[PDB]
Amino acid sequence: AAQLTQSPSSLSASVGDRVTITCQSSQSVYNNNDLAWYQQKPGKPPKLLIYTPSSLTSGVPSRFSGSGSGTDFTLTISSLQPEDFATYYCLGGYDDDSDNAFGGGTKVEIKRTVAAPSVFIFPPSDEQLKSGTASVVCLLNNFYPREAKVQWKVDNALQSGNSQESVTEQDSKDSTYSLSSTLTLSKADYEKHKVYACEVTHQGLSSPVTKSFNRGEC
Amino acid sequence: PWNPPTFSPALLVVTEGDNATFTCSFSNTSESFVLNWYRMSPSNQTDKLAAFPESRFRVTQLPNGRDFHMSVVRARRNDSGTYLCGAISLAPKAQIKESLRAELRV
Amino acid sequence: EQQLVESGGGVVQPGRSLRLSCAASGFSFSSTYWLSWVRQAPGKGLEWIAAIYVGSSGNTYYANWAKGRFTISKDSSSTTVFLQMNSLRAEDTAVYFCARAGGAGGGVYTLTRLDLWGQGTLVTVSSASTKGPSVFPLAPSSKSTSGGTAALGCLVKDYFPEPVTVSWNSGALTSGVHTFPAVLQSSGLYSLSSVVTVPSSSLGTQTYICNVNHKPSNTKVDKKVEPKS
Repeated sequence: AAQLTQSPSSLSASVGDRVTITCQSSQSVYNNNDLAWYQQKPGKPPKLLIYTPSSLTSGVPSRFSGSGSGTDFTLTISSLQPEDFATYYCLGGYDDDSDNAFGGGTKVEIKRTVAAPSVFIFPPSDEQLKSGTASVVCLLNNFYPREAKVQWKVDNALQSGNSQESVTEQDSKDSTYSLSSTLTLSKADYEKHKVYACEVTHQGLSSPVTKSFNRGEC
Repeated sequence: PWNPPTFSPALLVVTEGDNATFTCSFSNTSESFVLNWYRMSPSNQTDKLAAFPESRFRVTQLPNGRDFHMSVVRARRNDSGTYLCGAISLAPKAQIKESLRAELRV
Repeated sequence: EQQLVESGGGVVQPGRSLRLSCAASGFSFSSTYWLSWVRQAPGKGLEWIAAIYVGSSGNTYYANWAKGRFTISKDSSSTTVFLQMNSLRAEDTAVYFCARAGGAGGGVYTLTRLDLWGQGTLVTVSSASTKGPSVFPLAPSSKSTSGGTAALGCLVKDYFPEPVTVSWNSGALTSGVHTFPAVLQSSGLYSLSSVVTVPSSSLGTQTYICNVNHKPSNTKVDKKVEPKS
């Protein structure tokens, strides 16, 4: 049994920066260097970058290099380019190929200035309300970094288990994120209560911000 | 620690029409493997000529177990060039290890 | 001209089996090559499953966790490799890639040298049945506008399976569009959101329609998104 640990899980850097991604194995890889690194972009298959046991004559620009022998390996990008933002994976081979495995991956994203989210709230549509279900959505826009905490409150009761969220990739013009959170209730429960609140915690806010509406008020 | 096979000698000089014999040595490790004989072309591409598990290019195993004769039967002047062998292991570990290259002159 | 193409993905019900195919082009399976299956669940990492030596001997190699639940096999005569997947469970939903290792001239080759990949095929393990989405407007209001920009969008709720495509104004509106990854709800149906930011002064002068396409259900919806009274 071999376990392959990759660090960090994600990092942020600017073009020109040097980045190191490390990969550590429970046991020595085969012949101390059966280890490769892969680059993957969204929706695309992974691409081989480094094959340690016989360094490729492929089109890796000089800025990519691998080092390490036995159990600890490093991928270095000495001068990070725009086309390098992607997720990187190590892959280890072992005396028994049945142990071969990928590391969990390292996402390299674009660093920018901290930016607090703009928060917007949308009550359920009147179309959906005719259907017996109520979805209220909270939109977080233009923020950095990615870590953000969305808490739904219904009549100041804090909700758990009836909401879901998902996050965009970094915005192509300003490298910020956007976040969409959906609180879903029965029509009956939605019409029992009045104050629908979306409370947002983020580094760029000195204290949490709340957007809310009263159903039936507009 | 990779221990690739050897391709003996670095240079064969022969005359046209003559038997030319390289000798590829894959030490021990004779339980599940395939041995390929390659020639490089101008464009640095690898062309298979024969393989040990298998008529101008013959590969024959030696009593040794570890040594293999890789020989061109009717030498020519366009048969001339650069060659190597590749050891494909299937167990215990999946592997290909290629020899260093050698030259045929004729 | 060398290529790998995966097929056989689709919706499969939990506890059943599925056979996937990897069709190779541009090369023959006699020797120096292994084909591998690698998978990736939505939003997660790569995971190696198994490999087969193409060529007479046909040796197989299986990840420890996959042994006894996956079966890999080959057909040299149509340069195709197969992955048999048994007792399918929900966590097996993923994109399945086949990848090749080996060749000649590279000096050293192992199963970690995967230098040729297909685009992958999506397998969803689920007992839900095909359903087109409900498209609801996210109307722009004073609570969605700030500093000259207004946010509006479409909620594409309760569809199965993936994928769905969204566009705005039949494709004329592209800047400011943010379509979010779908979420899998406890009902077994998916839901996603698509929002666009637009000038505040355009509302009431410019109409906005999101165009939702869900091909598995042959659903096509144009939903006009306008401010509410």
